[PDB]
Amino acid sequence: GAICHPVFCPRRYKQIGTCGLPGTKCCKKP
Repeated sequence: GAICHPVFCPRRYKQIGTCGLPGTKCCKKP
């Protein structure tokens, strides 16, 4: 697993447990 609970393409990482929508407009490096 690369993110907590992704639904699109969040740039954030599992190592901090983002568990949300940190930047739907970004989509850069999921």
